[PDB]
Amino acid sequence: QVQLVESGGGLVQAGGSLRLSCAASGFPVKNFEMEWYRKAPGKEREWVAAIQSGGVETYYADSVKGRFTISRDNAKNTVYLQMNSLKPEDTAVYYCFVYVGRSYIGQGTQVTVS
Amino acid sequence: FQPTNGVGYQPYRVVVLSFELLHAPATVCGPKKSTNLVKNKCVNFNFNG
Amino acid sequence: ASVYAWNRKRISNCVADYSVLYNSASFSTFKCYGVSPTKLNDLCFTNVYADSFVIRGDEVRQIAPGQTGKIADYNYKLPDDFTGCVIAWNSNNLD
Amino acid sequence: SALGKLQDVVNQNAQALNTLVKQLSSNFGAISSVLNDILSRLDPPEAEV
Amino acid sequence: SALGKLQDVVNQNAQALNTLVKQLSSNFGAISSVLNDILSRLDPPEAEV
Repeated sequence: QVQLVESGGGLVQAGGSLRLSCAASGFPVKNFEMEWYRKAPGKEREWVAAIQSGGVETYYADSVKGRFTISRDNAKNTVYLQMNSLKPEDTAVYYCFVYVGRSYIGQGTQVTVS
Repeated sequence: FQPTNGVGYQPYRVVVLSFELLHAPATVCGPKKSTNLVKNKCVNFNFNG
Repeated sequence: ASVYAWNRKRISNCVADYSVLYNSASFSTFKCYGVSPTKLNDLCFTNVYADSFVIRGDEVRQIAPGQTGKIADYNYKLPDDFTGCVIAWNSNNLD
Repeated sequence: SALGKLQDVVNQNAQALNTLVKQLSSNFGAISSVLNDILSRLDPPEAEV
Repeated sequence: SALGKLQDVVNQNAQALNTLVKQLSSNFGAISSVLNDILSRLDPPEAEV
């Protein structure tokens, strides 16, 4: 019933920009909290972002506060996040994450900064 | 696509039975099996509905 | 502790005044189930089994009987006839 | 067993009173069978049901 | 019609039994009259109600 479909990744260099997507099925995004996670190669899975269920307040981890912009699209049922000022530390597989009854994991998309 | 091509060069015929999750009614599935019946025995039965 | 190996710390053979813990304003939630917190100073128990764990901000709703969620259904389940208090406060300045 | 039709009246009223009193060791769908453990740490708009 | 004084007893007993059969299909103000729909769609400790 619930599936998260990641896209929008790619290969950029240092100082690049990108626009990811997380296509979602089975739930409106107005009712639950969504999150973004990433997993670098050789590193464990780390949290990236969140938008709350009211749609007002967003958060980020300490490496990614202020540089990225996460947004929701309500009619599309897809949650994006904007990449700007891409350091090579952001080389990871990016997973969008949601708690709708059971918490569910997408297969992710690849962003390489080099 | 020549007849003296190899199995890597000759076409593997691909069909994609796509699956998505959108607000649409279910139309095409796979089949449903059904076992044999015995008679003169207290058994639970499940007919079509 | 984290909640896959959440710590049960049972307390025994002492006197606890829950009016001080009731009147502390550093806590946010005071949801309780058995018999009144204004008479928690008035009764007399046999065993405590106090807990200590750290969760998200959204799993405050999960600390109730028969909830949904992978903590509630898979990791840390409360009984349907759960009897006791939960006390909680935000720890953004600690964790 | 000569006086059974006098005995069964007293035995039935004793079994009725025994059945009447034994109803008060039952939970009746609440959490407890004693009043305060049902009511009072629970919120009084939702314990009166 | 001479034998109505025996027929009314059997008719009243079948009437009483066939009344009590018809409250098997009574919702009584719940969500569902079938307990399978009770267990299937809605959550266990509020299926208590």
